[PDB]
Amino acid sequence: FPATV
Amino acid sequence: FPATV
Amino acid sequence: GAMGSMERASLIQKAKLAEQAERYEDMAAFMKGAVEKGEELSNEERCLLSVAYKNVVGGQRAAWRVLSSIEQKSNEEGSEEKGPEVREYREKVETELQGVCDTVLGLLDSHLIKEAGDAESRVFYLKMKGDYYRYLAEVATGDDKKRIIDSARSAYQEAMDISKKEMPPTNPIRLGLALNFSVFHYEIANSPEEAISLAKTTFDEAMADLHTLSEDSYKDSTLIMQLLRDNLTLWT
Amino acid sequence: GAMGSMERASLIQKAKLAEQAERYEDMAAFMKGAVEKGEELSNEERCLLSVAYKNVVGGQRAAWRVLSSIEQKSNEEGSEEKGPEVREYREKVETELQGVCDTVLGLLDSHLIKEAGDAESRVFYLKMKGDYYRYLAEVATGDDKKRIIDSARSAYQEAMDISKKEMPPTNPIRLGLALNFSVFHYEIANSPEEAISLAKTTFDEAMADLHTLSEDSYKDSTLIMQLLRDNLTLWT
Ligand SMILES: *SCCN(C)[C@H](O)C(C)(C)Oc1ccc(Cl)cc1
Ligand SMILES: *SCCN(C)[C@H](O)C(C)(C)Oc1ccc(Cl)cc1
Ligand SMILES: [Mg+2]
Ligand SMILES: [Mg+2]
Ligand SMILES: [Mg+2]
Ligand SMILES: [Mg+2]
Ligand SMILES: [Mg+2]
Ligand SMILES: [Mg+2]
Repeated sequence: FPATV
Repeated sequence: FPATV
Repeated sequence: GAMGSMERASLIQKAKLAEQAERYEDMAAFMKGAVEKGEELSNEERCLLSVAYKNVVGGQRAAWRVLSSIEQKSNEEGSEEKGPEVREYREKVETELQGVCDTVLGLLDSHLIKEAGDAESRVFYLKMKGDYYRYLAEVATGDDKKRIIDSARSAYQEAMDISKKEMPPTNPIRLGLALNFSVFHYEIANSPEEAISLAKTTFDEAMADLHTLSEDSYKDSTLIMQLLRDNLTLWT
Repeated sequence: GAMGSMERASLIQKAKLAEQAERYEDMAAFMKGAVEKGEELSNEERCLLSVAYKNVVGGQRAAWRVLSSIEQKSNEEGSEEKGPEVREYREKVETELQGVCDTVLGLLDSHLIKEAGDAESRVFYLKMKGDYYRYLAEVATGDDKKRIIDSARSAYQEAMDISKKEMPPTNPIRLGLALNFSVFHYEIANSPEEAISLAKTTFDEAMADLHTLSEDSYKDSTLIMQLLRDNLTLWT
């Protein structure tokens, strides 16, 4: 999965 | 901590 | 609410203790109680709120993906009928996830967003609103799925418009919003070119503003820039 | 019970799904429902029960230790009075932990142990009874603390007596019982010499029986022997 904050 | 199972 | 009888400061204190103990369900319940006191949140308290629910819903999403994968495998050619149990349990986890998202969206709507006037708070809450509609969109399949996706898009877009007007391009909240909106484009809206364009333009504009920053601000901004770069590398 | 309407086999199926999703609270609730169907458990189902609650109470113990350490620091010389919040939250976690231990002990008492006739099931359940009284002993401070410790000791001792009579010294359940009873001696009963003696004698007697085992049994037994060795190295 791609990075999210 | 020591190991327990 | 079960936290109605606890002091606001005690709820904040216990949210920090729960984070230290990695008890994120407790942390979220304490922060929900703090929000429901009706006073605006500080920068630090907004972070506590975001961290608590990000960890709770993150665990639910991880579990939902495990179960969805098992469910998809069970419905492929040659699989043995195992009964309704996989779908039931995936639905149970999905319903609990939706419940958490609805709770967070309810806090934002009653009444965090309407009282947030400063750019740093308003953009933070609108980013959160985009995030939790995005999590609803990840599991959505019914008549309102397109409306859920557009609710996420609309919240992210209002946050972007404010952030571009009111924040420097290195502001970590602006950067984190752009990171997540880019992921929304890639994973939810089937718009990989928009995802890549937004991540690249965000990264380049922040790069050109780094020279204005202290060492500590530089560390904060470059941390999220690296996440933009990681996604670009994954996507190109 | 909320699981009374679900099929036993469906509860077992969902416990396995919950383990795959690392949803150990769900796993324990499903296995509690399975036990309450009233039928005896298979070897595999006993493992599911043990894994589920071991993970739930393990997380609670980890959190309790974090909070207890914060609490102890707050009551040392020169610390600033922070109010009742740390103690309150440590007590909240402690009460939830005790609740889980009481639930497990209740399943063992009603009626897993009394129906367990084979050595492999009876020793397994009595080891569990010792374990969950041990977890109660870790947080105990009142009039019944010595009785809690003796309840753990008594359950472990009955399990040891059966295991030495009815199981080979390499049996993984016998080994895991001895491992945990040794930890009970060291950490709960203030008997480090008994802890070390039991761990060493258990290890040596298993070593001498390895030659009787298949490759797969050898792997199972040596795995727990290494845990005995790790503790001995920590303690000597
Ligand atoms: S606000 C929660 C604490 N922040 C500082 C995070 O831990 C990290 C990931 C380091 O930074 C950000 C989180 C969220 C946003 Cl919108 C921006 C930065
Ligand atoms: S019964 C739960 C599954 N077992 C096989 C465990 O995963 C390990 C730790 C490998 O082995 C034992 C657990 C408990 C006991 Cl009493 C003995 C071995
Ligand atoms: Mg007050
Ligand atoms: Mg559904
Ligand atoms: Mg543009
Ligand atoms: Mg039936
Ligand atoms: Mg107490
Ligand atoms: Mg002896």
